[PDB]
This record gives sequence, structure tokens and C-alpha cells, in this order.
Amino acid sequence: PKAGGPLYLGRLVTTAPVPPQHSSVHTDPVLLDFAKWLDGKGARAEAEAARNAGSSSALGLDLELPGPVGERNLYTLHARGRILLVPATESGLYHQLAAALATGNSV
Amino acid sequence: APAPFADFAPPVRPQSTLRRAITAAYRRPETECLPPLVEAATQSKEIRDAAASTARKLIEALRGKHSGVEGLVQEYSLSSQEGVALMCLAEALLRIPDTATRDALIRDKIADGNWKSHLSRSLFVNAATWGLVVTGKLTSTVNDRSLAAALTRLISRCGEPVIRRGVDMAMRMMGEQFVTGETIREALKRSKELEEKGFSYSYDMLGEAATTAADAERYYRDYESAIHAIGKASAGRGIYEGPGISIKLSALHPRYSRAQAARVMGELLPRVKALALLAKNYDIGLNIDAEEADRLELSLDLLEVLCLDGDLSGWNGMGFVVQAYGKRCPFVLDFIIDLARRSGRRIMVRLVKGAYWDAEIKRAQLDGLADFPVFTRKIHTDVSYIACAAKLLAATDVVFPQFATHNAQTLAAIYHMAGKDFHVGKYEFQCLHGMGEPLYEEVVGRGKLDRPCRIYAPVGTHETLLAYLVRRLLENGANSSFVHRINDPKVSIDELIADPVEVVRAMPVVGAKHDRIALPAELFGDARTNSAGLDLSNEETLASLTEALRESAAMKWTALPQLATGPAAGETRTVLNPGDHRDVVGSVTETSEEDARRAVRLAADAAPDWAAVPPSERAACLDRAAELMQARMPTLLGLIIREAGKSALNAIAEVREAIDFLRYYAEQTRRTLGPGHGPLGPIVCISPWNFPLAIFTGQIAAALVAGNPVLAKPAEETPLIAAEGVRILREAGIPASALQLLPGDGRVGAALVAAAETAGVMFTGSTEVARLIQAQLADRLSPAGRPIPLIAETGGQNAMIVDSSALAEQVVGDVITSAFDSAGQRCSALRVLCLQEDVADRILTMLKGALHELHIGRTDRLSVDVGPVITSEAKDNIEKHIERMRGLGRKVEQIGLASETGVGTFVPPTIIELEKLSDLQREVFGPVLHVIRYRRDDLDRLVDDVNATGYGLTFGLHTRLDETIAHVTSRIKAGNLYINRNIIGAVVGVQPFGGRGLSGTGPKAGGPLYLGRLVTTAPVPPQHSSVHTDPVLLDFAKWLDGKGARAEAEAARNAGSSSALGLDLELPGPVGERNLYTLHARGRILLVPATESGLYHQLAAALATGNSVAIDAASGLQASLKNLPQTVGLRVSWSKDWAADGPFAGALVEGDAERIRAVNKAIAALPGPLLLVQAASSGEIARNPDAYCLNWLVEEVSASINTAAAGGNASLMAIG
Amino acid sequence: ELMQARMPTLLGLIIREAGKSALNAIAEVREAIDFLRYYAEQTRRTLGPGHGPL
Ligand SMILES: Cc1cc2nc3c(=O)[nH]c(=O)nc-3n(C[C@H](O)[C@H](O)[C@H](O)COP(=O)(O)OP(=O)(O)OC[C@H]3O[C@@H](n4cnc5c(N)ncnc54)[C@H](O)[C@@H]3O)c2cc1C
Ligand SMILES: NC(=O)c1ccc[n+]([C@@H]2O[C@H](COP(=O)([O-])OP(=O)(O)OC[C@H]3O[C@@H](n4cnc5c(N)ncnc54)[C@H](O)[C@@H]3O)[C@@H](O)[C@H]2O)c1
Ligand SMILES: OCc1ccc2occc2c1
Ligand SMILES: [Mg+2]
Repeated sequence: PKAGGPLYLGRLVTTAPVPPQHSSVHTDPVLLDFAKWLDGKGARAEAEAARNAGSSSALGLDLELPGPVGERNLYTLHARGRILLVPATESGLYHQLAAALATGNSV
Repeated sequence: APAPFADFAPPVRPQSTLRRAITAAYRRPETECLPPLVEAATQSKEIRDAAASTARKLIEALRGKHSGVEGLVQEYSLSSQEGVALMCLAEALLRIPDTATRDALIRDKIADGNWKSHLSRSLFVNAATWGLVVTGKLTSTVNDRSLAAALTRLISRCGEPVIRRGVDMAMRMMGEQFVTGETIREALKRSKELEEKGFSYSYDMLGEAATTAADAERYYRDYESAIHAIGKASAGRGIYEGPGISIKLSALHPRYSRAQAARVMGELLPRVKALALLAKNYDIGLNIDAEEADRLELSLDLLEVLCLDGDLSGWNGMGFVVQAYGKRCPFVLDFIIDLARRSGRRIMVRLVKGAYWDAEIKRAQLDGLADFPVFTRKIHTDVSYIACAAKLLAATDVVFPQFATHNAQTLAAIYHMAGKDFHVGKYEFQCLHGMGEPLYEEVVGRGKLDRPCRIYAPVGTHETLLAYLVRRLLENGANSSFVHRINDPKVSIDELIADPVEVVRAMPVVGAKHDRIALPAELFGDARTNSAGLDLSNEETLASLTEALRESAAMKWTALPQLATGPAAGETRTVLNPGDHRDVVGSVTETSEEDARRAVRLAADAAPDWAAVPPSERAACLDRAAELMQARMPTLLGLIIREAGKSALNAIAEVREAIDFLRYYAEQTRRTLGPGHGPLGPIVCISPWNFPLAIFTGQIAAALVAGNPVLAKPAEETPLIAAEGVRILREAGIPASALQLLPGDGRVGAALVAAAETAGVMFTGSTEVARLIQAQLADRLSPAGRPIPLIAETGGQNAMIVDSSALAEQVVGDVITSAFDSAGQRCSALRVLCLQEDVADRILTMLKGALHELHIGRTDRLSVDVGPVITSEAKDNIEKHIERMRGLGRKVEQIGLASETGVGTFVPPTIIELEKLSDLQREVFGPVLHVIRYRRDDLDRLVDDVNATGYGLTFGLHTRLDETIAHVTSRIKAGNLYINRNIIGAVVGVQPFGGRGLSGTGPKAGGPLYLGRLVTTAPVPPQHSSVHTDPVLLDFAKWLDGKGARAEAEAARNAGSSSALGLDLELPGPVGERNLYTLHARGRILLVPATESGLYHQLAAALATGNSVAIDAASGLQASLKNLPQTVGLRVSWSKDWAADGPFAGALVEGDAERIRAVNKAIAALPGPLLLVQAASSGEIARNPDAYCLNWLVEEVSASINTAAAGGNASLMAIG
Repeated sequence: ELMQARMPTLLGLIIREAGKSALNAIAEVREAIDFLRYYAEQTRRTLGPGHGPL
């Protein structure tokens, strides 16, 4: 994560905290479609994990940070891009997909 | 048969001189109200100095002793969101009744994270209220994801100790501060301490705004039980020393309104009398709280009867609030003082400033009224208060003044105005529990000012108190409020003790309106004049309207084929009132198909002369027509009421909409139309019966002002108001050759559509009829060899989604209005209510109770809520649907209809409980609400189900949760969205109206793209641009360059820039609402290319506007799109069977005239939505960069958000 | 606080050791100060017993 930013300290502990201001009201639509698909096949635990990931993801965060006058300093969270998924089990793959899709990524 | 309007709105009683003086001041200009108040409020210099010294002393004592939430936030270093989230968690934990169980959950489960796992209902449902508590700022909706993050963060950081502190704080605030007690017994026990110091109490059981008979009965029994408890505790102390009760009339009847005055006097009055009789027996005060401005005068009729009722004689405990923020206040006081003299009852008069200020501003703006019924500068209310106190203090022998205020300046002014002679019973002050005690502990008692204060003491559970806590917090928490300013270190005591009377006296214009609050007529500023409505709570208006309505029923209304050459002969028949077929409204002469064809030829011959009238002069005709319709509104109302089954309220809205269309299209013309925007030619305007003046006028006005002569074919059911609209337009200067009225049925419409000179068709009506028109036009090409433009605005299957965070009373009101207003005969009407499972039973019970309070009947009575359906055929069609549903086992709730409905065609408002949204097939255009339930996790599937009907007109969402708003509004596909409000009555230029799919081709009526469809070269609409470039368009442009298609790549880049996809505007409108207008992709566009270059141009146009495409595989052009970037490939499909690969949202066609005609026929044959087709030849694509117009490749979406839904207006908290 | 108070001395070292101009040495020390205070504040906003160190 970026130095001098709110995600940094969470990389230095074994369980990351929720950083200040770190949330988003947006839900990835592909995540939503994935959760419905999991629902349909009866993967109830995974569908719940998918919905939870969709909500806790901060993808789409778009903040203005306090700073000097005459400048607008913006901070935004986007998808990483394409995530390599190395699953072992079907449930693990569904959980990995949920995490990656909820954050806007392809896999 | 009863004479039309003979019983329209008779007053409860003849209006006395004193009552008439009240009504005359209702919306009196602010500059006229203030001078007499300044005069009445003037005091000597000695008194003003003494009052200032007293106020300073009170304020110094207040500031010298001035924290619970603030101390918690400080101790745990909480952010604002953490503080709010903590209080929401505490609120939820306090819903666990058993203390040991709650503490176990805290210690073992909550404190160790995973609070979400243990706590159907968002924890944050009331976060807007807690936000006000924590931050002092109101936010209408809740950022539940921010709060969830904050709660996780604070619990993980601080653990059980912070949860414990939050729970204890919330318990204290909700049990002891926001209320005196949870029950009347607890409240009475806690009142002893301050009663021993010289305070008294008035208890508020928090009932308000009954939605159902059962609600009203519950509030009644709560008041009755409280009176017993209060009277037992009073134990003979009497009405001044002892406690009393306060009631709200709105709690005691579900239809407490002027429109239902007869039910109010017959049903509500006896309930108040029974409570008053009990208060009399215990000799306690019973105060009638004051509510919205439109209930003031009605409440006076109850006060009059009660004070004159001999059964209540001997008791002086009847009390009544008057709101000094209201322009009628001094005249109301004159009436009350006189009533006290006549009755011999020493009426207890509570003078307040007023609690509904923001809402009164919004309401007056929405209703287009002349002025506000309240002041708009806070200092005006203060002067009004002091002036009214002077009037009350001169009448203490006949009334008991009660000065309710937390403002130490107001208090001091009155304390000195009242003078040194005091006895208990002369007057008192009042304050709110848990707010006013610090001030009044400097007042009550011989060691202070030795004046008594009555504490208004809310009593109720957490659920009850939270319902309207936002309104109560704004009373003392807005930037202009004394209690906010006392706590502001930047506000000096000198500022707080400023004398409002002398400040107002010295202003350059005494009583000027607030500069930042628009009068309703000025909502749109310089763009245009807002239409004006009528106040159906104003007795003067009701009396004048009664006469105008009766006069309108004595008119010999006719509709004739008004050809350019003059009225034509034809088959003549009467037009009957749908609510009573014995009431003949007028006569219509219908147009022969021969004369319809002749009218088109005359329009074609007249086209150059009308096109040559400059746009500004055409617009001036529309503006003159709007003035004429405004002046004629009362007469137009009467015709609409009788011809179309509309209530007076709905007819007012109908005429306002017509006026607004005229003025909006006039202004849009003045902004856009020039010599190069040539008219299409004769336009056939076919309109529906259900908005028989507004949509009729809108289509015609738009076509005319764009320079097209018009053939106006109104619905066969409602020709009279259409003929009057044409008469008005002709009087306004539209030449007879430019506007021909052709009454008759669908045959006249079809004959007009098929006429060779018809250059465009504007259709509003059913989807099925639009499909027939689409098929008719598919045969046709213009002389230039291009499709005849069709605007086809069609039906809806409109849903509202309600989650567990919505306020049931608000939902039910918006549902009852959206589903059953106009007997559901609005295209926007709510058809499918979707209730989250956890709240569905409660809301459904309330909805059914509200349904049964509707009055169905002939609409020439103000008390009628729901009129008839337009015809027996419509009635039969609706009833067949109801019986089909009933036959499938679905639960059906229906109002019982009165026998008087038998003379017309009525369908009772009906609620049908469905299992799945697929139980519905097509739009049922009647008063039939369907209800489905959904589990929260299935919300996204539900939105899919709503979209799956293929309709896309209006859509409503009731939620407080930002995550749900963002989710639902991003996934729903409808043209008009409404958040936390009803889904009907879209306003021109504010909610540009129209949908997608089976609901419309667009462009939206009342929006900025409309006129551009009615000319051959569309202008650039005002504000129509976007800085955003579609990224797939950009990828396609680079691909084209890589392929060597250099000119096409440049055209693609130009399309990317020219596209207005991503336009996102807020439109001016009333306060307390945000009205947004955005341009999105249409969806999947069918491309029918002929050449590779044509395909590249079509793809560029479609991609630049955000769309995907299905390309006709029969074009043989597959090899032209080899090696597309993946981003473009995702948007591209090839279609061999167009009907299999839809629905499409538009089409682009390349070819010669006969290829275009053939393709247009094949497109018209596709199932489902009418497609907006644009065609061009290969040569046109080469010559004209705008061969395909990007205006028609985007979809307009209007969203109207009620930002007052949380209970107040945050922006207006800064307006004082 | 110590880096702020000793900034003039730190500047001299940074100027001579790392080839920085005075303005860029000021920026260097300021950035160190800001990291210290920012991570301190972010810690006060977030870290609790369950966020164990690596
Ligand atoms: C015991 C008690 C009982 C009450 N009962 C009722 C009741 O039955 N019905 C009712 O409607 N109110 C009632 N009120 C009043 C209302 O709830 C507020 O408490 C009151 O209006 C606040 O006035 P103030 O002197 O306390 O505060 P101040 O801050 O001096 O005044 C605030 C008031 O100024 C007015 N105001 C604010 N901005 C503007 C503006 N831009 N233009 C014009 N006026 C403005 C509003 O009325 C606002 O509430 C009652 C108040 C008390 C104390
Ligand atoms: N999208 C909107 O803005 C909007 C607005 C109001 C009403 N509507 C829809 O209008 C419908 C109700 O109005 P209505 O009952 O008058 O609709 P309708 O389709 O019955 O009739 C509309 C008009 O088309 C005419 N007509 C009928 N058959 C025709 C034909 N074969 N060729 C040419 N014209 C023909 C009628 O005479 C009438 O003037 C509802 O479906 C409602 O949802 C849509
Ligand atoms: O908050 C005090 C209060 C008391 C009675 C009321 O009646 C209507 C609004 C209102 C406010
Ligand atoms: Mg019809």
C-alpha cells in the first residue's frame, strides 16, 4: 500500500484494521451477479461471503483529503486489475472469486 | 342527479368577520405583515434596556453552567461517524429487553468484533437522528457502509468499554432526555422534583399523523389512559399548578384535513370532546398542539365547537397553540380571545414560534402558491412572537397566555412586558423537557424571576420518540436557533440579546422576504415563470372556486373537427361524466377519415407559413397560451373534473402541467432554435385520455414551437378539454392552419398517421397502440427517403421497493397516493409494491387501513379522493384482472363503494398480494396495487425481476441507506426514479418524464432533448455536453487507426467528444428535493450496416454513447471487424435472427431508401419495445458527420430524491 | 518534535551527505516529521489488541 496513506499500517500487523474513512457505498455489479449465482446453486455460505465482501469492499472510495488552499488532493480506490487465483478447493475458489470481484478485479 | 359542484366544499360554518380576517392573512406578503407587528411589539427604551440586562443575565448563567455524547467522543477519540455508529449500536442493543442478555451479548459477542453477525434491519436505520445528536448536522440518508466501517474500527480499537459507555449514554438519552419517561407513570414519578421547585408539566404521548382508524383509536386510548394517570396525580391541583396533557388532532383521525372537514367534525370532534370531558372531571389542562399551516383554520372549527359545548362548561383547561411564525397568528389570537369572551372559557393559549418551518417552505413551493403561510426570516418570527405576546398580555382576564420559548431574549422581552404584577394563573412560560430546564431554572422560583414554567414532557418508548425526533432537534439545533447559538462560542451575548423589534424596524425594507428563499412563482428564476396552483385549504379560494366550477358546468362545451378551413360536420354525440352518466358535460363532433386526410393536406399547405414565423414569436404564442390557461384555470378545472374523472387537486396539477409545458418549450425554443433547425412538417399528435390537457398541450406545443403545423387527435374519451386547449392556443395566436383539432377515435388517429404528408408522429398512449402506429409508419418514408420520426411514450409496470429502514407512515402515504390517485389512471402509477419481508406485514396492515379511509365518488366534491375509471370498458378490463387474481387464490383487499357510484363507472381501490412479480402480464391501468415480499439478500434479484417486465417508466425506492440507494439506482432500468417520495406528478423541466423499453422511445417530454426530435437537424440543447469519453469508443478508435481506417478513427474520436453520455445535472426545483438528470447508454443498439465504412460509423456512434451492439450478420461484414480489442468485442455481437437477440434499445440503419424501408419493416416486427431507428444512406454517412444523431443513442434518466424525508431540510437549517 | 527542533542541524547533514539543496533538505526533514505524526495519528485511529504485530 502507499506510504503516507491510510492502508499502510494495516500491512504491518497480522490482522488489518479498518482505516479511517475506508468504505464505499458502491457494490461491484459482477460481485452481485456472482452472489446470485452462488445462491442459485445452494452455496449459501459462499453467497453470504460474497455479499459481505461486496459491502466491505472500499472499491469506489473517492475522497478529498485536507490540504492547502488552491489545490484539490483526491484519493480514490480502484480495482487492482487482474488477480491470479490459486485455489485448492471449490469453496476456496468461490471465496477467492468473491474477494476479487467485490474489489472490481478480473481473475 | 345532484347538481354539479353544488356540494363542492361548503365550509363547516359561515365565516365570521374574525374568521375571514384570518383567512385574508394566510399568504399576505411579508412586507405587509411586519409593520403592525413591529408597532405592537414596541416597548419603551427603559423596558428594552431592562430586557437586555435580564437576557444577558440569563445567558451568562446558561453559558456559565454548560456534553454527554461530547464527553464520550472525547474519551475514546471517536470520529463523528464512530460516534454516530456507536449510538446506533447502543440503540440496537437497547432493543434487547433483558439486561443480563444484553450484557452477555456485549461482553462475549459484540466486543470481540463480528457485531454484524449478531445484530433484517440495518443497525443504522436511525443514524440521521444520531448524526444530528453527535454532529449537529442533518443528513437525509445514512452512509451505512461508512458507519459499518466506523463501528468495526471503534470496537476493534476500544472494545467492551466503549460499547458499555455508548449503551449507558443511549439509555439515559432515550429514557430520560428525549422523553421524561417511557410511560406516563414513569414520567409522573420523575416530574415531582421540578414540580417541587415550581415547574408544571404538560405531557405529550407522542401520537401524531394517524394513518389508519386503528392508529387513531390507539392514540385515543393512549391519551385517555394518560389523562387518568395525570388527573389522578394532579389530585385537585387544578389547571395552572397541576399537570396537563397535550394532544395532536392528527393523531385522532386518519383523515384530518380540510378536504375531509365533514368527517373531522363528525368523527374527530366527538373524540376530542370525550377526552376533554375527562380532563374537565380531573380539572387538568388539555392542549391542542398546532400542526401544519393547512390545518390551522380547520382546528379553529373544533376549538369553537368545544368551547361552546355546554357539557364542557365549568372547566378552563382547554388549551390551544398558535404559531407566531405564521402570518395569521395575530388574527387567530383575535379570534381566540373573542371566542374566550363569547364562551366564557379562559382559553389557555400557548404561543410558540412553530415546528414545521422547512416543510411549509417546501409545500408552498411544490403547490405553486402565491406566498408562504410562514415568515421566511427568523427575525420576523421573533417580532411576530413579541407582538402576539403583547396582544395576549392585554387579555389575561379572558385567556391564559403560555409563552413557550427557549430564547432568553424572547423570554426577557415578555417578562418585562408583563410587568411586576404577577399571580399564578396570570400567564406562564413553557419549555421542552430536556432542553429548556437550564434556562428556566434561572426563571422559576422566588430567588430567580418568580415566574412559572410548564415543561412539555414527551412520554414514550424508543420507537415512538425516534419517529419525529429530527423535527424536534431542528427546533433548537438549526444555525438560527437560540439553543444552537447559545452553544456557539463565536456568538456573543450582545448578539444574543439583540432586540429583533428594533433590528426589523431599522431594516431598509421592513419585512422583506428572505433573499435566499424563492417564492413559488420564482422557482426557475429567469428561465420561466412557474405555474401557479390554488390553495384548497383557503376558504376564500374554495368559495371562489365553487362558483367558478358551478359556472363551468353551465357552459355548452363542444369539440368539433377544427380544420384550417373551419369547423367540419360529422357524427355528434354527448360526452358524459364518467362518475355519473346522467351528467352530460358536452358534445363532440367526430372527424371523418376523409376530413382527417384533408386536414393533413391543409397542414402541409400551411407548413411554410408557420415555419416562417420566427421561433421567438412561436414561443411567444406558447407563453400567451400559458397566461390564458393560468387565468382560466378555475374553469378548466371544472371541465377536467367532470370530463375526465379527476379530483380538484389532480385537475389543478393537470392545468399547471399544461402551463409548464407551454412555458418550458417556449424557453427551450428561445435557447435553441435557429434557421438551420428546419421543421419536420405536419406532425400528428395523438394523446391519451388520462392527462387530457397536459399531455395533449405538451405534444402540440412542442411540435408547434418547433415550427411544425399540428393535427391534434385527442383521445375519444376527453375531447372537450382538448378543444378548449386548442381554442386557447388559437387565441394565443397559433393560426388555424397550424393547429387543427380532429376529435374521434383510433380510426382518426390511424388515418392521420397514414396520411402521405404526415412528417412525424407524437404518440402518448398504450404500448399496444404505439405498436400499431409503429407498424403503420414502417411502410413510410419521408420525401428525403428517411423514416418518419415517432415519439411513442407508453405504459408502465411501475414498482416501488421498500426496505426495513423506511418509515412505514411515509411509505403508506406515498403508496396510497402513487397507486390510487386518479384511480390509478396515471401512466406513472405504482403497480407493484415490493416490501422487505421483515416489515411487510406491518406496512401491509397500515396500507389496508389507509385504503379504507379513501372516499370514492363523483369528483365534483372536495371530499372525494378517488374518482371513476374513464369508461365501462376500462372498468370491465380492470375487474377482469382483479377476478383472475382472486381466482388464483391471491389475497384481494377492496374498498366498499357507495351506492352513488352505480351511476358511473367506478372500480374500488384494490390491493392484490402476489407471490411473484411474474404474476403480472401487462399494465393494468386502474386502481390496482400489487404487493410482493422479498428477502433482503434477494434485493438484486428483485431489481432484475422489476427490469424483466420490459417496462421502464417510473420506479420508487424507500430507504434511508446509501448502499441500498446506490445499488438499486445503479441496477434499475427506468426513466423516472423517485427516492423516499411518491412516484407520480413529474414536474416539467424538473423531472423530465419518460421511460424506456416498453415504456417509451424517448426523448422525454418536459426535457431538453424533446424539441430536437421535431426538427430535421437537432440543435444543441442547453447544458447538453459531457467531458467524459467512452473508453470502448477510444479503444475502437485506436483499433480503426491500426486497421488503417484513418477517417473513421477520426470520426470515432469526434463521436466520443460529441457524445453527451455521462451528462449529470441537478435541475432547479423546490427546496427539500434534489432533482437529477443524467444521460446513460440506451443498451444494445441493432446495427444494420451496408458498407464497412458505414459499419465503422455506426459502431462509433453507438460506442461513443456507451451502448453495446448487435450487428446484422446478413450484412456479410464480419471480416471488417477482425481482431477487435477485447473491450470492444465485449460490446459487439452478431445477429442472424434479430428477434432472438433483443430487446434492443435503438437501431442504426445504412442503405438506400428501399433498403431502409425494408429494414424498418423488419425492425417494427421485432417483439417488445418500439425501437428508435435512425437511417442514413452511405453517401449521407460520408457527407454528414451527424448522419446518426447521438441525442437518440443515449437514455435520459430523471431521479427525484426527497431530501426532507429524514424529517427536516439540512440546507434550510442555514437559512434564517 | 525533536526533528522539528533540530531541523537546521539535520539540514546541514542532508545538504552535505546527500547533495541536497537547502529547500530540498527542508522538504526531506518535513516529510520525516509528517510521516511520524501521520503514522502516529493513524495508529491512534485504528490499532487495538487484535491487530498483532508481524
Ligand atoms: C413547550 C413548547 C411547546 C410547543 N408546541 C408547539 C406546537 O404544538 N406546534 C408547533 O408548530 N410548535 C410548537 N413549539 C415550538 C417548536 O417546537 C420550537 O420549539 C420553537 O419554534 C422554537 O422557538 P424558540 O423561541 O424556542 O427558538 P428560536 O430559536 O428563538 O426560534 C426558532 C424558531 O424560529 C422559527 N424560524 C427559524 N428559521 C426561520 C425563518 N428563516 N423564517 C421564519 N421563521 C423561522 C421557527 O419557528 C423555529 O422553530 C413548542 C415549543 C415549546 C417550547
Ligand atoms: N409514457 C407516458 O408519458 C404516458 C402518459 C400518459 C398515459 N400513458 C399511457 O397511455 C395509456 C392510457 O391512455 P389511453 O387509454 O388514452 O391510450 P390509448 O392507447 O388507448 O389511446 C391513446 C390515443 O391513441 C389513439 N388511438 C387508438 N388506436 C389508434 C390507432 N390504431 N392508431 C392511431 N391512434 C390510435 C386514441 O384515440 C387515443 O387518442 C396507458 O397505457 C398509459 O400508461 C403513457
Ligand atoms: O418540540 C416541542 C413541540 C411540542 C408540540 C408540537 O406540536 C407540533 C410540533 C410540536 C413541537
Ligand atoms: Mg384506448
